[PDB]
Amino acid sequence: MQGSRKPNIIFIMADDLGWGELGSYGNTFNETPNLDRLSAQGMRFTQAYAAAPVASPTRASIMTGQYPARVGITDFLPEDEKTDRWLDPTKYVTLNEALSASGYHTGIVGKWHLDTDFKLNKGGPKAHGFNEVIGTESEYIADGDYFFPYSKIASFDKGTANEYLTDRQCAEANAFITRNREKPFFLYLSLYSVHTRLEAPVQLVEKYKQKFDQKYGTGKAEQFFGANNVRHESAQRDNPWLAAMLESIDTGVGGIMKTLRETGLAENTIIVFFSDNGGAGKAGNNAHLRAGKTWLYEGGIREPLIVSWPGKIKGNTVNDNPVTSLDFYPTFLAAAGGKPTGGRLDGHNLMPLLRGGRASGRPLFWHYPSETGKWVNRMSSAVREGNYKLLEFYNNPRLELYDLQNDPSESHNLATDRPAETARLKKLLEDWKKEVNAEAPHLAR
Amino acid sequence: MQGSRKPNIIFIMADDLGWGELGSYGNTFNETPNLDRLSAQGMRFTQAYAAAPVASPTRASIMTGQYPARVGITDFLPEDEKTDRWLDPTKYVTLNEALSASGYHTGIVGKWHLDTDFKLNKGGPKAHGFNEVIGTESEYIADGDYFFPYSKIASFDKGTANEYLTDRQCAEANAFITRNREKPFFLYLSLYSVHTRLEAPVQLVEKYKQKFDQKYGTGKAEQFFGANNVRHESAQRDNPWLAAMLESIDTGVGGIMKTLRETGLAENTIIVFFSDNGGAGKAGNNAHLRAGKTWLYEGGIREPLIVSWPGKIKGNTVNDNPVTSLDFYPTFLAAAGGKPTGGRLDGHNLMPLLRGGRASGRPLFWHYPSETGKWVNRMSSAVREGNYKLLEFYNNPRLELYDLQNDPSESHNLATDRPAETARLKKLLEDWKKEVNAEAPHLAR
Ligand SMILES: [Ca+2]
Ligand SMILES: [Ca+2]
Ligand SMILES: [Cl-]
Ligand SMILES: [Cl-]
Ligand code: NA
Ligand code: NA
Ligand code: NA
Ligand code: NA
Ligand code: NA
Ligand code: NA
Repeated sequence: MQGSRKPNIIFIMADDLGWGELGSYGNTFNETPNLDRLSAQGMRFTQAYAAAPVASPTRASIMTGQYPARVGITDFLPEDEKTDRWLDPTKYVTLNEALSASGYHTGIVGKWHLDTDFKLNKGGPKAHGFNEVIGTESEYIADGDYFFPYSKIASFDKGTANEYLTDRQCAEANAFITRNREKPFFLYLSLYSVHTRLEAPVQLVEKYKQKFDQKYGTGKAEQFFGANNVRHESAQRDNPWLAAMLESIDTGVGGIMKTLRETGLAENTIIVFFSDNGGAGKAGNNAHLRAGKTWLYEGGIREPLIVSWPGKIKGNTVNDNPVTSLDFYPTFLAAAGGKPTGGRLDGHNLMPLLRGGRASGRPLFWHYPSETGKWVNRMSSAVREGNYKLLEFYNNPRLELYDLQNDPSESHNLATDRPAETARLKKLLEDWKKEVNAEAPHLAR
Repeated sequence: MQGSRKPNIIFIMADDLGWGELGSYGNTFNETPNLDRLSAQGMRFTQAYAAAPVASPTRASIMTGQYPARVGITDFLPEDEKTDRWLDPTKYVTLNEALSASGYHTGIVGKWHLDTDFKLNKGGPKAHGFNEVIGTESEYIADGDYFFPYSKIASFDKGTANEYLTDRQCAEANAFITRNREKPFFLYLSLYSVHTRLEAPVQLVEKYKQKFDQKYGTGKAEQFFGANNVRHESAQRDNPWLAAMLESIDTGVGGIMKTLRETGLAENTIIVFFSDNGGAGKAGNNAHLRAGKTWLYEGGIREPLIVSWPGKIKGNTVNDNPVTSLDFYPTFLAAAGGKPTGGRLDGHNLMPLLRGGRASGRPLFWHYPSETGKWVNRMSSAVREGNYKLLEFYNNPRLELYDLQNDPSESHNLATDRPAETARLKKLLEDWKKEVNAEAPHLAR
């Protein structure tokens, strides 16, 4: 039946995918032709942030629209016996429920990581009200399992011989789109890829190993990524396993884009591609950015962000205004014609910015006390306002100030040379840490 | 040269050895004939405690004579990047320095676990003043390496093909005894065994596998401890790998006892055998005691304790008075004719008790906030006074009270039925936690 309907929202999030990985973000080794077509059909953000530098807190920021420091989940949820933390459906109106109240059918395909108690699982996605819960984790994901039968995903009881998980999750996405084509839907495609341990179909791995040898020389893939390298990790850039994993994601994104075109949903569907945190050490490519996952340096929090809404968002646009994972909740509620129902939202609606509007500066905040990883040298808090970023570190206590426009690699600390700017941002950070009751870092006495 | 000399002190400590493992503690599967001879030549303690339920804090209690909660090391030291904690030689007069000031030459053979920074290692045993430092760890021990070349022990640069670590450490003990026979010595024999991952010489493993099949039936060692069981762990009691590991320790203890007899040092040497914490889950045997390593239940803190001093300590005695790892510092200083030099000691000299004296009751305390393991259900504090033990748990907050004489397995909580005793011990525990500035547990908000 033809007639206007609220737009579908498809939120595709990769796990641990670095800012330097996509073709449109400058990578020449990986191949991401479908995501580069999505970029050509939409708006590419160069200064998009996860609200945390590890998995669970960024997922919490997306589902609650609140600072991870305010939620009290600032680090990943470990196995059940190592935490008492979980996201409680009675404490938050989650993004899926806000969209349900605005007329949407909701689904999650994949990773939740907001509850690691599987005995009761009172904070799993079904408990949060998702209408469809497809291949979510049934035990602690840990280093993962990417081939059927999926040891961490009991609910995928059926599958083909040696099926690859990214391919399964993308097929489930297309099927969800087809089953729900007559009504507004929200689909959270929460990929397990590219989380370690790296694993990809053999023929994709051999493709990128041959490409690596063409780039670096004969026998070099075997030299750096042979039998003896069990995790397929190294300090070497261009990771054939990551490239293979990313090709599977990219092909799956192409299948979703094709499904939208075939079902005649492409004109009335918003497609977002994002990542939950920065590239992982020894696996991921954060380009010139400093460090990666576990750090509040730019490499750990800067993420790929493509938003497409054909005919509403100008294609092949590049937006450098800073945005974060907190902004999806209000943006999607605006697209859905909904309004907050008393719940606090810590981000901002980007629909006016996506439509070509102007961006007012606002401060952005992070807090990483590393409650789970215990990474004492990474424990830090940060504020960005305009081009300046201030980090406070707790072990070796000190402030670091970067001008990210002139120093995007955070190689030249300005805190001593710009003491007034340092103090101005320090005051914003101190005030914010009070507002959110920021958890103290786990250090000695 | 003949003439009286202060007694030698040999402190032999197994890693993660359970109360239920030794022959003299009732085990009929393992074979510990040399340690059972040591028991027949000395005093066996049935109610001996580690001051903590994991490695580093108990080692801190021994070297400083202070409560782990007062030191601020109540959980194991993880890898360097996960901690800022270490034992500082400028904060404590350690037991080796107190004995050096009383005329002893000192040595450590083996595990330290009081500093995991190997870049500088300002808290390693050499920095603490040990005269000889033999085969201590040069990197984070983690799941260990028991065959030469020892991946965690660079300083054992020389060794025989496939040498086993327990055999090396016991040979180094005998050689240390022989080299220093003319003067008083303190030897800290800090074994890496029986820490997981379990590993023992093949012919010892096959001996205990055949013994397991005789006990349990044909093919049962292969059934429970075959190729498919990589860590050699199970819920099954009688672990052939643990039995093999313990035979190597026992044979080594016999070699030390023989070396003392041959060098004519046996009459003037105090030999202690102890363990740093309770048996490990799926590996160790804590007999009827509750739980094990990581818990403040009796299985995690009750340890084997044999003390021999021929002609001073009556042989084949059994002492049921409670004693802890805090008591070694004052006991050894009394044996050495030394006196504390301003340093606080939290235990008590047992020399009068070892000589046949009477034991006054005193309260004993534990604090386990699990700063490193993050084991939320194990987080607890405890006080024992007389036969009563009170535990306070922080997750699922509650008090548990046990009468350990009538309920040594801690199977019948009395806290509701004996409210006045519960309150009396609760007050001692609250006062103690204040005295030592007990670290709060790592829980949610
Ligand atoms: Ca992640
Ligand atoms: Ca231990
Ligand atoms: Cl537990
Ligand atoms: Cl680090
Ligand atoms: Na839990
Ligand atoms: Na809710
Ligand atoms: Na599998
Ligand atoms: Na460290
Ligand atoms: Na000292
Ligand atoms: Na080795």
